[PDB]
Amino acid sequence: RLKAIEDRLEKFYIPLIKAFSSYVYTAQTEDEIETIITCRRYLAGNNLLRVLPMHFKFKADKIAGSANWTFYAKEDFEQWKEALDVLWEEFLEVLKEYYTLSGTEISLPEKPDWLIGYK
Ligand SMILES: [Ca+2]
Repeated sequence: RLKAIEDRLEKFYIPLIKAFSSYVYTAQTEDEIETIITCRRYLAGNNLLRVLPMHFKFKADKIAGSANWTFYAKEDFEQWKEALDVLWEEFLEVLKEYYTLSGTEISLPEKPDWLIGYK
């Protein structure tokens, strides 16, 4: 099943990676992240589920036109930094698995800067 693995990439890994690394942001983004980390946990690997926070909306905001997520508590910033790094490692493995299965050539993307801060 190429489809099963494509759904993990398209419905979980890619949107969550983009939410924390691409400049795209809407009035729906915090709720979309909440949805990914609750409703779409069934698409995550067990390693990531160990560290992925359950809650996000009330822990951070984008302020002043910045692309950065501003965390209010250092501890939440640290939890998210750790989880994003795990998310990225899982993502690259799921990409490798997709290409192993599809038989096509690997173009592994470079890791982005996480758009997160607290200080
Ligand atoms: Ca918020």
